[PDB]
Amino acid sequence: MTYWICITNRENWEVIKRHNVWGVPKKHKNTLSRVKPGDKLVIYVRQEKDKEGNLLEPKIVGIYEVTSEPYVDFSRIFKPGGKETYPYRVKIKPIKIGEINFKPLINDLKFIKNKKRWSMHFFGKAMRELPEEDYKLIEKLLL
Repeated sequence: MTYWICITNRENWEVIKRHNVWGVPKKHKNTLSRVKPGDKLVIYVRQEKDKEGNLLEPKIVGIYEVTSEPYVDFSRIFKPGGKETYPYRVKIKPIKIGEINFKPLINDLKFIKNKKRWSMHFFGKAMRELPEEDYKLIEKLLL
């Protein structure tokens, strides 16, 4: 199987949790075409800020397992000035739900070569593969 880290935000994480669906835009459809049942997904929410202006640092909020083959569905379950529906999807099921800050893990993460400019490894990506080592590290801290 393959391990993945999916990049979303807090508003969408709620939808993901309620609908058991992971979706991506057309640009990233090729990456999704590689996803298979049994693959594991690490859910990551990017850095944001509440309505009061306070900074909400990035963090991992859960681990899911893929249960379906990739398919297309334009239903409007997600929330984006744009109207992205994230039509390319795979069904999923939760394995573990809990949050841990992401930054403290940067140094120990293999897939992150450039620690100073780690954003480089997330830039313009919906999801990316995770070496097994990285997954296990995250799985433990999330048990």
